[PDB]
Amino acid sequence: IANQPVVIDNGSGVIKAGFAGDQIPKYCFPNYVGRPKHVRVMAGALEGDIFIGPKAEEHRGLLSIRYPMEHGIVKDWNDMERIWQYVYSKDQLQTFSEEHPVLLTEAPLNPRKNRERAAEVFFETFNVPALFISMQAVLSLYATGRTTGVVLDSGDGVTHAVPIYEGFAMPHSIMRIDIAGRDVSRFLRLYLRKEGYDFHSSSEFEIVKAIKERACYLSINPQKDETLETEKAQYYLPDGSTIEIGPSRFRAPELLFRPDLIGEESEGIHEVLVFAIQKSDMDLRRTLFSNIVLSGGSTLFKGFGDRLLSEVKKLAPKDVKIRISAPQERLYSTWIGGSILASLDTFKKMWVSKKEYEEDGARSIHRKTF
Amino acid sequence: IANQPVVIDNGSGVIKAGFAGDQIPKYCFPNYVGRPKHVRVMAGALEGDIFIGPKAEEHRGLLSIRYPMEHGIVKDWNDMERIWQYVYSKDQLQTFSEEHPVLLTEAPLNPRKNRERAAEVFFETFNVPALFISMQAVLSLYATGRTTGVVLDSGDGVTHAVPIYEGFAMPHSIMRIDIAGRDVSRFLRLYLRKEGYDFHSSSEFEIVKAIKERACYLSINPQKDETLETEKAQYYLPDGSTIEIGPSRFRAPELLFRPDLIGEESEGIHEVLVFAIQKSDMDLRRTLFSNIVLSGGSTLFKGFGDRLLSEVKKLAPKDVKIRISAPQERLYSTWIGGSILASLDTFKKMWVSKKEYEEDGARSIHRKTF
Amino acid sequence: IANQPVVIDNGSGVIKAGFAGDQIPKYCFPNYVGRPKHVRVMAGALEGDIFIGPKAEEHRGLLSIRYPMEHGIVKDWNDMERIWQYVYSKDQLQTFSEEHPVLLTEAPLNPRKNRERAAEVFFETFNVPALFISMQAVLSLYATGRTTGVVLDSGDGVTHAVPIYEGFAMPHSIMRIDIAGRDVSRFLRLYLRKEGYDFHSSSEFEIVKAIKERACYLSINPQKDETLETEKAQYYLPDGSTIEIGPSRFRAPELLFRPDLIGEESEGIHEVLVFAIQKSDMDLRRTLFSNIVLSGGSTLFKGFGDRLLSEVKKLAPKDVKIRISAPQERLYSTWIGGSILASLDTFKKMWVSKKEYEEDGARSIHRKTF
Amino acid sequence: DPKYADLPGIARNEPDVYETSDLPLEELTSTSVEHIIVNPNAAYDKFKDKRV
Ligand SMILES: Nc1ncnc2c1ncn2[C@@H]1O[C@H](COP(=O)(O)OP(=O)(O)O)[C@@H](O)[C@H]1O
Ligand SMILES: Nc1ncnc2c1ncn2[C@@H]1O[C@H](COP(=O)(O)OP(=O)(O)O)[C@@H](O)[C@H]1O
Ligand SMILES: Nc1ncnc2c1ncn2[C@@H]1O[C@H](COP(=O)(O)OP(=O)(O)O)[C@@H](O)[C@H]1O
Repeated sequence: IANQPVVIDNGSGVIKAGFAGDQIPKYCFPNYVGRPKHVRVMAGALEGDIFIGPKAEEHRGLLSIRYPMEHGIVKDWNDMERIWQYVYSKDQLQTFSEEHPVLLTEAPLNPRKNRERAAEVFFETFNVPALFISMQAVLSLYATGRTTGVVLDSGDGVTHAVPIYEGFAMPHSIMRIDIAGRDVSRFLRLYLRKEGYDFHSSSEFEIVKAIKERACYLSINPQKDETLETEKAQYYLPDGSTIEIGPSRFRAPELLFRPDLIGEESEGIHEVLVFAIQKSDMDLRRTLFSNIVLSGGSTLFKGFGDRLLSEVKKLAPKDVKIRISAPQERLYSTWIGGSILASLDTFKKMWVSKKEYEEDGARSIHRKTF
Repeated sequence: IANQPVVIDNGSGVIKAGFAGDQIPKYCFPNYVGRPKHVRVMAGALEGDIFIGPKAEEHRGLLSIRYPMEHGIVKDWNDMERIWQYVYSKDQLQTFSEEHPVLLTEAPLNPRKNRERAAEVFFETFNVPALFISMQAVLSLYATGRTTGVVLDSGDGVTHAVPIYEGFAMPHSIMRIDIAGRDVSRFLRLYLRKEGYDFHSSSEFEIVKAIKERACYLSINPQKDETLETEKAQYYLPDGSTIEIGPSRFRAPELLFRPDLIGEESEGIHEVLVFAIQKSDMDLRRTLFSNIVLSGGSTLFKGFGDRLLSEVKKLAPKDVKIRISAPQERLYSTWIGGSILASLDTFKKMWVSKKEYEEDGARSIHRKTF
Repeated sequence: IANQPVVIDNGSGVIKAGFAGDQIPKYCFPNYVGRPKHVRVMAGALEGDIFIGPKAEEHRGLLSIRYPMEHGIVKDWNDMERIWQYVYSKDQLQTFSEEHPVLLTEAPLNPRKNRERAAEVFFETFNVPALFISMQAVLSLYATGRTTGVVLDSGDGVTHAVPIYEGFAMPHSIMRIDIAGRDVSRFLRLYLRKEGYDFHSSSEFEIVKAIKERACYLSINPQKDETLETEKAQYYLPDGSTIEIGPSRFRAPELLFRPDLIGEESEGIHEVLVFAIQKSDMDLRRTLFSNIVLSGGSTLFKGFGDRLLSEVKKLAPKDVKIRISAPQERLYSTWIGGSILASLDTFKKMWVSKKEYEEDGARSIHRKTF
Repeated sequence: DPKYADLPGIARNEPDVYETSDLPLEELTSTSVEHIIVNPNAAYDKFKDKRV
């Protein structure tokens, strides 16, 4: 039993899912569980106590948002189960959890328990015929045509760099920091508090995200705009208020390039990529510097390509050609790659059957992790 | 040439003052502005149209009290000019602002406009020779004489925690919520309105504050005590009547540990302390859980720290010694520490001189924030 | 001038110092320069702002940690100068760096620039009258009183093996691989990130080192335990928390015997010893296999010698008597032997005086070092 | 309380500090290594006059 496998991009910021073979993900709703805050008095009000996706995006003010997944690691399994049930619901897919194979992506270097419990959910609550867990790097290469490259994705929760050369991944060169879009939004919130605009509710946190996506850019230099103390561009709120920002629409996204601002010694996104390339073999440097792929929604900031180029250019050895392929589907690259992989027939050999898991368990998943 | 500096300790509800090198803040008065409500008719009435200080308390029923500093952010600069002039008036200090340095105190994570406008006030209206805006946690550590500690203060309008280990502050583990004494007073006003007592007048809010400061305690088990219909203790008035408070004398201070009662989703005071410690390093947690120092006015409720110990035990890891050290000078700890800080020798170089402000401007005070 | 010489025993992870004649190195401290991360506020806090020694161990969390010597090669000369000054400071030796000859130690096959610059430091900054750089194998042999025997040591950064037959060092029979305890700690951190316990801070890495030094054992059967299930023994962090290590507690020290886990074509410690013996003559292999003196820090794992005898018997020819001796204080073997050697009478001719360095320079060091 | 009685809100009748209950290598002994005693004095007595 199988017909058009269900590709699921289990991303901590937005979950993208659809069937295999689909050129575009049909359902991309955010990854949060919306529960109400205000008591229902009037009969005939909204129904249910769990709002997911399109409903929890229109009635946002009424809700309190609880992100299930944080930094690519599930916290409340109940919430993820409900989101997956929402995916198979009538408003999203109208399918059963027993008639289609499931390709669910995962960030690299996640703990084993995520793989175990994810398969337990998909094999116990859902009676999925076939489950395959992948990497969120290979899929971007699939959806971009290339087979050799450095996948530098920056989702909403975890950024990493995976150097893949001619279809071979070099796992020891994988660098991974847990500082992405969430931290940028949260740090933007702290900058608004320093600029006098507080936000504390969970429903207003998405307004901070809205500010980030609609008004944040990246300066090519960290000090040519720092002491300049530029203009204060206004930005309207959903009610009709007014927010002028100034030194936060560029100071907040520099958290990716230097996480010392958040008070955490780590490496910046540029050091993540450069260290992932330098940890690889001596002969493979030029091909990895000329094949850099971007993915993830955090790689959509204005001036992000120029900053990434200049930082790598400072860290790479002289005269090495640095090409950064930046497709227009950075949000859906991993999903499109999933739709490609599940549309092949080698995927049939790559998944895990139900009886395979029943006779073995978690061991079968760690066996076919790559 | 320099003189004995003035420690103008701010506050959202009470503004303390006094010269450096002292041991008791000799001039304390509430931070509110009172102007007459009624019509002056007789010849020989009170004169001034603005009453600040003990005179305002002497004629509460004649003045429309209004606080100009809400949640640590100055909302009325003109009223603050009047208040600071009253500090330098012939009733509290009898000195000139041109002959003394100022040690102003601010809550952490305040908007930059407060610091900049405070600079313009103390350097354009008052021709102060030198100003130094400091924090409030460090000052309480100076007052207690310690070097390490988690200062958990709770002013009239801002509760915050700043973990400091061996004289080093961690600017990323600072929690700050705008839910404190004034908001608990407003919540108690709401419960007295639910019990059958009106207190809609702003001058009557002081009576509500007196009720809070005199007949309110923190129950250890909240709902277990809520089910038991207490004796309904009777409290007097500045009128001579009698009010039966009842159950609204223990669940009114529960707002500090449960911000859900005000309908605002945020953390509790215990969660502020625990999260401020957990957001710090790993090797710095036993010492921070040990040295827990309280401050602020709102930490004077009956059984405050006892419930704090219970909640901290519910959140701290197992078998860790906790010492909530609450001195008897919790109200004036920040002023005592300001006297100790300004009475040192390095304070001469800690401030910002008037010439420095004339040269740079706001940039100078922004550089010396800590 | 020839006073009690100073026997400085370098180490990539734990330095060892002390005068010549002491049976135990009285002044031992880790080899890392710690400097604070957080902003200092309270005047009268810790001073110097560059912590080296026990102060760096007492306030680990407060400061950042960066090692100046990696794989026996000094990467930052400024930090090593500060460390050597700390060795001569008021907290370790309280003596002048000019009234004593210095006996330094180095791992074999190190680059010549380290020897050059190290003697440049000890003869230019410190005005030492005589320096004598030497290996570690010879010193451990002076400590054990023997004159023969292959010396195998697994320090924090260098795992080498130098065979000596009655005082005749065979330079071409020396095997050295840079796969040691620091890399085992790093591989352990990688497995913990694969567990969920993601330690990532620099000052947090010492906790991983403590876990390695405490809850780690080497199973005799490699794949039998490497593929089965664990028991998940719990461990207490300094936070007061609890960590379930599990399967990584035995797979983390396996790196020493098979560097394929980290992705590096090299040899295990057993292959290092076997090849270092086999590279010698044919009339010495019996005496070398019958005399193996272990030393070095990482040769303290539970179940280490067992696996060495198993691997060596699989590699060495049959019916060959294999013995493995080791000293009691394995961590201070080389230093003790250095104290013995420096306390002799031939040491007057063994060193390199200051006038010798002024005449020739680096060439004299390279000549008299062998 | 020498100078801490004059202030209006200094709280008393409550304890100051709120505490909680104050309550309280093997490879050297293995079998595959013939562990040796170092004894630096004996080694110095051995290498006392062996000149170079
Ligand atoms: N146009 C944009 N510009 C900048 N950032 C964006 C934009 N659109 C989305 N983002 C950020 O990127 C995130 C997109 O999530 P994504 O990168 O897909 O996370 P994941 O890969 O885990 O699904 C959003 O949460 C938001 O933080
Ligand atoms: N004895 C008391 N018991 C309980 N609450 C008190 C007491 N005294 C003051 N408060 C509360 O503390 C507030 C004053 O705290 P304070 O430390 O002055 O704040 P700030 O310094 O920020 O102005 C008052 O508004 C009152 O609500
Ligand atoms: N009980 C233990 N188990 C495993 N390793 C240990 C143990 N105790 C110490 N070590 C290791 O010993 C090392 C110290 O070796 P060291 O004597 O510094 O070598 P060197 O002096 O050549 O640097 C540390 O890196 C630590 O990893």
